[PDB]
Formats: sequence, C-alpha cells, structure tokens
Amino acid sequence: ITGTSTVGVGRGVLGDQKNINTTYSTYYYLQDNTRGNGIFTYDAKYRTTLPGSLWADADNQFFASYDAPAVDAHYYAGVTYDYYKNVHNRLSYDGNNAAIRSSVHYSQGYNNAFWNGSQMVYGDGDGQTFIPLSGGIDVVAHELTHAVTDYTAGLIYQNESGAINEAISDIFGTLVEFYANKNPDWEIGEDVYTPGISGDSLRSMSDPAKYGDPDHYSKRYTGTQDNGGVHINSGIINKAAYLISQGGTHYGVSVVGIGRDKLGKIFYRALTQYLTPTSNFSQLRAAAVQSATDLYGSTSQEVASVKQAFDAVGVK
Ligand SMILES: CC(C)C[C@H](NP(=O)(O)CNC(=O)OCc1ccccc1)C(=O)NCN
Ligand SMILES: [Ca+2]
Ligand SMILES: [Ca+2]
Ligand SMILES: [Ca+2]
Ligand SMILES: [Ca+2]
Ligand SMILES: [Zn+2]
Repeated sequence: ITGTSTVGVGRGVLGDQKNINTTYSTYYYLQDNTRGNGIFTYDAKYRTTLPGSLWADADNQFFASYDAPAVDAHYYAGVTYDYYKNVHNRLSYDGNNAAIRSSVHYSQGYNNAFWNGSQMVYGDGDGQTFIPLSGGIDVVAHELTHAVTDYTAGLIYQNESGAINEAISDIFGTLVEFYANKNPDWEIGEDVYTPGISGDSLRSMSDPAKYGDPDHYSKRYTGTQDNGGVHINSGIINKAAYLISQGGTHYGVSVVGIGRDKLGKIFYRALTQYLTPTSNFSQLRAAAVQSATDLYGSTSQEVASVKQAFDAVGVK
C-alpha cells in the first residue's frame, strides 16, 4: 500500500518485545519499506486461501496473542533479508529486491511452514507438536532460503537434489540464527517445537541421528516417503556442513573446522554458481570443493576440510 513508513512495537510468539517496520495509511500495516521492495505480512485467518489480507492494525501496537505470529514472521523476514544482503551481497530472494510476502495463521492446527512458489506460509501448530512456527528464526530463514534456492540452483524437490535443497535451507536457517545471535545452535526448530518437552528439536545438524536421520551416506533412505526422504537424507549434508564449520572426528575421519562464515561463503557460492536442478550429493561435493578453491586456493585448509567432511559422511 502507499503510505508513510512507521515503527510499531509488539511481542512475538515467545513473549519478547521487538520493534517492527510498518506503513501508515489509515491503518498501520505490516509493510516494511526499509528493505528492498518491501516485506509484507498477511493474515490467513485460519483458512487456506492465500495470501489473505495484508495485516492491518489500528494503533501500531502488536501485543495481542493473535498478533504474535505476525510480529515474528515480519521481523525475522527482515533479519533474513539483512543476512543475505550484508553477508552475501544478495538483494532479496531473486537478487533484484523482490517483495517478500508471508502469511500467518494458515489453516487450523497446522504443524508446518512452507514456501508455496511465491510466498512464505506459517501454521500456528496444534499447541503440542508446534507453537506458531514463525517464532523460530531458523524456521523463517529456512523458508526464505527455499525461495533463494528456487531462483538459483533450482534443486528439484525429490531424492538427492531435494535433500540438498533441504540441507541448504537448514544450513542458512542456522547461519541466520547465528547472525542474530540469540540462543544460536545447530538444531532446527527448537524454539517452536514441542512446548511440553525441553531440549529437543525437529532435526539436529550436529548429530542428525539423535532424531533418526542419517549421518552417513551408507544410512541413506531409499524409499518414496517424504519425496524420497528430503527431510531425512538432508542429515547427511547437514552433518558435512556442521563438520566443515566446527570440525570433529566422525566414523574415524577427522575434519578441521574452518568456522561458520567460511562455511556460508562456500555453500552460498556452490548454490549460486555450480549447483543445478538435478545435482546429486557427489555433485554437491564437487561444487563445494570448487567453491572453496575459488575462495581460498587449491592448497588451502578450507579445501582440505571440505574434502574431509564429505569423506566423513561417505560422499565421494
Ligand atoms: C523448518 C521446519 C519447521 C519446516 C519445514 N517445512 P518445509 O521444508 O519448508 C516444507 N516445504 C515443502 O514441502 O515444500 C514443497 C512445496 C512446494 C510448493 C508448494 C508447497 C510446498 C520442515 O522441515 N517440514 C517438515 N517437518
Ligand atoms: Ca494494535
Ligand atoms: Ca536456538
Ligand atoms: Ca536452531
Ligand atoms: Ca520442545
Ligand atoms: Zn524445507
């Protein structure tokens, strides 16, 4: 909408207060004009029609319980935009400052979030498996990263290319969580998953097997559920990424960690310069090796550590 840029205040899903960028034109809208061609947050009103209504508020204060998922979807989309711009010199998901749109209050009891090809969508959860999913900064960044992948490598959402697609979203979701620096970890979704159980998460990158996911190519899932295991076999790549950054000895193979920033540079370059829609795990290894070579040199520790990490997870 046309209006003037304003700053509202509200509370997110976890009860924390934050300022948000809004737009005033009769109402205050969840429309942040400070980033690209805007960040826009919509109310899906418990239905499945998308996007729903651009979020309108009478007083620019967002402290109602119903407001909380919108506050966080809007704010964390801004953090994710800032990460891509400031760290990777990427302007929104398309590289051209495309408007970023999210809908909250999608459906009833909906234990998931997704990118639908055009926008982000967040359920409220059923209150037992999830609380509203935009409360997780890693979740929000996972979703926006699907848009980045779709505009760049274009990894098809099936089998190994789809597991790479998933891992890219977990990797950058985690790197955004570290960028914001509030309780960062190598776990996925912990802030919104299972409110009645402390210390768990949907997936672990540091130890995927904690939640049943493979941590070695020999343990990969080969069936048809979950689009050929895209959220399962992502553990193999998540583990490799974790090892590149943090190091470790895994199935007897030692990896010297090179840190999160270099992990992010290597994988961002692989995603945007070398991967293709049908890349498999072996092709990802080659893309990561080439990316590290471009950035750090063929004889660098960074290249050596990429090779060790893929060796450790059984990907040649
Ligand atoms: C981080 C988690 C809390 C949420 C995450 N959800 P996701 O992996 O973005 C689902 N996307 C999808 O199916 O895209 C496929 C698709 C394509 C077009 C239209 C609709 C759907 C997940 O791990 N969900 C499984 N628990
Ligand atoms: Ca209000
Ligand atoms: Ca965390
Ligand atoms: Ca996390
Ligand atoms: Ca929990
Ligand atoms: Zn995903």
